[PDB]
Amino acid sequence: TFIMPMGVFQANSMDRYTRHAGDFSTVSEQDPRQFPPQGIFFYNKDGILTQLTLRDAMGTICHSSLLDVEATLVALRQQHLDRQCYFGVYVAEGTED
Amino acid sequence: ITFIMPMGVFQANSMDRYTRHAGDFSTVSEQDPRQFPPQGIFFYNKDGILTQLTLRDAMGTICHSSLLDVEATLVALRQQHLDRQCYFGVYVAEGTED
Amino acid sequence: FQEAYPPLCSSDAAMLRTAHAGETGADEVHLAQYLIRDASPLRGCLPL
Amino acid sequence: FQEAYPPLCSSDAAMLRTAHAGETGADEVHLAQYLIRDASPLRGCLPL
Amino acid sequence: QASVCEFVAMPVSTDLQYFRTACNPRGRASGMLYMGDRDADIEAIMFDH
Amino acid sequence: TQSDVAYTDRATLNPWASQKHSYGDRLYNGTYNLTGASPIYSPCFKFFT
Repeated sequence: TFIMPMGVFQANSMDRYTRHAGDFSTVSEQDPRQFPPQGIFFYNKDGILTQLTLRDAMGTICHSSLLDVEATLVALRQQHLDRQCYFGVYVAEGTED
Repeated sequence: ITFIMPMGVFQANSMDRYTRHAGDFSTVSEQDPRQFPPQGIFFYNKDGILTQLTLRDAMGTICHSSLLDVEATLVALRQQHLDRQCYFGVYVAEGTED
Repeated sequence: FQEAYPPLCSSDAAMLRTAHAGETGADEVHLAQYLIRDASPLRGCLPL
Repeated sequence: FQEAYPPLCSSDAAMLRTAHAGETGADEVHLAQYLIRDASPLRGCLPL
Repeated sequence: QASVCEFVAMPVSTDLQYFRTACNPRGRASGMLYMGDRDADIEAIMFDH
Repeated sequence: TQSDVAYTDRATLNPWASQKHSYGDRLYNGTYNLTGASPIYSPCFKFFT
């Protein structure tokens, strides 16, 4: 195992830091070089890159057949919560008021 | 052994407005968090790759009891004659029938 | 042994290629586009 | 009796990491923060 | 030859010193090594607490 | 409809000189023999035939 992360942009705003200068921004006036990361130009054996940018959406996330809610909460009808409660709960049908 | 340790410390003697190689923690504009206090405490544990200690705990901690403290400490230094000092003013009163 | 560490990595418009071939220039952050450096088998494999 | 040992620091270690592991940060300081350092025993073992 | 990927949706902003500390995905202990301080409850270390 | 066998990320870098009857193939492939009468050696003839 080595294990490769690929998606976020940190919503920092903590650790600004740096190594290079004023040699640099892009061409004109205002200074946004603030790209975080999208998917991946990567090499191969002997000369050649290929790209794990992503471009079929198409690995995992959303998936459905956790269309499946009787067994795990077969670790949620035999152990026990903390009570939340009973005027804790109200929007319904009338009483001639 | 023991050592001691820290949170951000400050200098006093106003003698350090110098510079060596630079365009600084500064943008197109002026003064959000940079002329300001450092950060704090973090660390760097076993074998090569450093660690945080930013903002979370001293509350199991100094709601503490032995600080309001008055029996035995002052007790252990009772009996002298207290060094040159009188009122400046401390007594009190109730009107002045005037 | 149950784990996996992160690499001597590279490739931005700001940080992709070899021009240099060995161990290059050496930034270690700037804002929010990254690179990554080694933690495993070889302090010295990949020469182009 | 009375006196003291230490290692090498940086607090905005936004004076800590760019690419070396050796002899890197020694001029005490970068903007407004606190950049402690280094004088208990072992210099240069065990790369980072 | 062949290869196969195991991603699990990792984090925007508290930490890049565990992106600095490194590892197996899985994340905090289940495993096998140090044993003994009591054994047979094979249900409650990575299945309870 | 299938792979670029070299750089398996896309079908082909340029879609103008890689299909069955694209411009590049109609211009240099030896089977069609478009440049037969030209006495000048074509350096990319071996890459297309």
